[PDB]
Amino acid sequence: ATLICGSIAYDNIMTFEGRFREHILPDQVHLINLSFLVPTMRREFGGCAGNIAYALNLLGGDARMMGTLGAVDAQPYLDRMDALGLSREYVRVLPDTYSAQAMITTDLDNNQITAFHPGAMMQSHVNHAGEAKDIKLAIVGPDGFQGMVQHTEELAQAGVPFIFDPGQGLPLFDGATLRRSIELATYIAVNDYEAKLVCDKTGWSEDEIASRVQALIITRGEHGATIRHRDGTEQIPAVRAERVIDPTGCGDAFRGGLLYGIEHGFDWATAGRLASLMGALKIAHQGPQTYAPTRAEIDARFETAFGYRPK
Amino acid sequence: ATLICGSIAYDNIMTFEGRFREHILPDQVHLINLSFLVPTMRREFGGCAGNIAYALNLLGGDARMMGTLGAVDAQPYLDRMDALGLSREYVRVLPDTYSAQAMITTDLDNNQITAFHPGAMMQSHVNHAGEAKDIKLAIVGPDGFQGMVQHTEELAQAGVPFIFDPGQGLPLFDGATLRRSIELATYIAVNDYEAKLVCDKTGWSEDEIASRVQALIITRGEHGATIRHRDGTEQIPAVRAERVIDPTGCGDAFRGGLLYGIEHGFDWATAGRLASLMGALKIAHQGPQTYAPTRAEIDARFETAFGYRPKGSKLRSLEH
Ligand SMILES: Nc1ncnc2c1ncn2[C@@H]1O[C@H](COP(=O)(O)OP(=O)(O)O)[C@@H](O)[C@H]1O
Ligand SMILES: Nc1ncnc2c1ncn2[C@@H]1O[C@H](COP(=O)(O)OP(=O)(O)O)[C@@H](O)[C@H]1O
Ligand SMILES: NC(=O)c1ncn([C@@H]2O[C@H](CO)[C@@H](O)[C@H]2O)c1O
Ligand SMILES: NC(=O)c1ncn([C@@H]2O[C@H](CO)[C@@H](O)[C@H]2O)c1O
Ligand code: NA
Ligand code: NA
Repeated sequence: ATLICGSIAYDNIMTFEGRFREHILPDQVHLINLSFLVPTMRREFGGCAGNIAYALNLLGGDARMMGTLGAVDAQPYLDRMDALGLSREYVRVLPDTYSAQAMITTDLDNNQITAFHPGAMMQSHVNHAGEAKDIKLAIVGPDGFQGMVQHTEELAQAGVPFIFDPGQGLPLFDGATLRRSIELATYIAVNDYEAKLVCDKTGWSEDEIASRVQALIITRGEHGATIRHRDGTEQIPAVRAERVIDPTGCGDAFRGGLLYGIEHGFDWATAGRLASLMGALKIAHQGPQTYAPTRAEIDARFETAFGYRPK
Repeated sequence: ATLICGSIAYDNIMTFEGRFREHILPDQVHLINLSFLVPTMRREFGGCAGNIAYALNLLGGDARMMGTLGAVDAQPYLDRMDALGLSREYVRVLPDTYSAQAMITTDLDNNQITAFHPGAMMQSHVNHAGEAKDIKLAIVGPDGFQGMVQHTEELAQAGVPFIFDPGQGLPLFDGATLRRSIELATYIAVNDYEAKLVCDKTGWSEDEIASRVQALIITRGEHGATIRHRDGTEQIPAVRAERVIDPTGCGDAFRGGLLYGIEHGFDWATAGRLASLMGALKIAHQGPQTYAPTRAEIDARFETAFGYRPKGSKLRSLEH
């Protein structure tokens, strides 16, 4: 199975149908004022572990989410996991606690400015990755700080290959803790903005990071992604989206495709392309888990986009 | 009585403790990513009409809010208006509807990115400003677009002097409706970002806008403001804030002080300084309306900041 460690959250996403870049005026005192009209609030199922597991499950992989929810309002998510066939083995529900909630203000370029209400996520460390069983691959995504570090240490001690995915949790790390996490990790995945923040906080160049992992995966929105190794790089093209509606969750859809490819022994070019396709499927729908292709549809779309079938 | 036309809303304010300028990376495909901790969601009383009226009410003015609320969740705001002595005369409540809700992300530089769910605000044009009685002064601020345009037409035709504050409503305007609104307006009040957008959309220079109103007022955050009128330009200083907690609503607090000064025949220098003071008292507290200086405290702080007592002139004051 693949262990997916990270936040499990309800999202309130406000997507500007536009680009904040077109609205910044650095020569004025105020850089940006923008008010945009949105529809009625829809609470979405989200969280990085929710999102990555949803994607891996769409592909037919065996996704085991490890994260904490709050008993006050966990039930709709637990019912959804059961409906989707997502194991709740490592989903811990904490009495008298609220689930994490994200208020995400964003645009069509995935410039997410998020106000996060952590709730139960603050106690995510009560789950220990070292207590999970029969795990062949893992990811450690944004979560409570203690939990992220503890998951990294326990997976490394067991020798389980894992992607370190610090994402929104990057502020929680200092240089020394970030360096150690990258030394421990088998792979690191970040978007291009976060990759710059990781280089600044560690002091390492991208080449130096690539000397300390099997792969440094940097996603670049509409421009695709790069997969960097100590001895070469794969450029992964984007798939043209059917429509660009909401990029929130694109990286997590991408990580679920990547995880499936690594588990199934795809080469990096092919694992990266599957990941890219999942990101393009996601962006065509509002909310991180609204896209719902069947496995047959994903296979067809991969052939259409890339001119071959994986293996 | 001063008619305050604009949104009436509940605000959810998410304060980034920093400056967006320090986190923009234009060379990346993602310009900015932030994720910051916030406490439990708490709705604050907001909307431009609520904020401006609250400021005018703190000064002892007679503020008449004109706007729409939704019955499902209007009651806390109605009860608050009653507690404060704000007339509900022109506050219309729509059945089976939610009130406007703003989800506002701020930084410390007073940058705002707001997702706005209009709710009852979509029907703001059901109130007609030209029908309000014995109004001596008005402001038209951000609101449902049809309401904003309608209020401007009606106030101009009734001959009521009014400030035009397109504010966050600017995206809804085109050049033609924006130029028309400015032609009709007695004064325009904007922050500098908005002032740039007005010049861009109208095709007018600040000079050209200034020629079509009695005063063009441009606020510049902690740098203060300018008031351009017939005879000159007032450079209005900021008042040093006791602390900076939340800039949301600083321009509205400023507009309340400006409206009080215009009503009472303050000179522009003095009306501007009162407005500037209200902006500073507001930023020291979370929410657009939680600052609650007594009227004596306002006068004492004006004296400390500026060295004189803020007074007006009956001859220059407004009558209905
Ligand atoms: N506009 C887009 N068109 C097509 N695919 C996209 C687009 N935006 C993102 N994707 C796919 O999703 C991946 C992850 O998106 P990105 O925005 O980099 O991630 P994150 O969500 O972590 O910021 C991209 O590498 C790309 O494959
Ligand atoms: N940091 C500050 N310190 C002191 N006064 C401030 C500060 N920020 C704003 N103000 C006062 O509030 C007024 C309006 O703020 P501004 O940010 O221009 O408006 P808006 O809220 O409309 O964007 C300023 O002209 C100033 O008088
Ligand atoms: N941990 C954090 O600070 C954080 N901020 C946003 N998120 C989640 O990030 C996902 C988007 O990639 C959303 O579903 C959110 O719930 C987070 O986990
Ligand atoms: N009309 C709009 O698009 C809009 N956007 C924000 N606001 C209000 O603007 C006030 C701050 O000036 C807040 O209290 C918000 O309710 C608005 O009225
Ligand atoms: Na490593
Ligand atoms: Na005019």
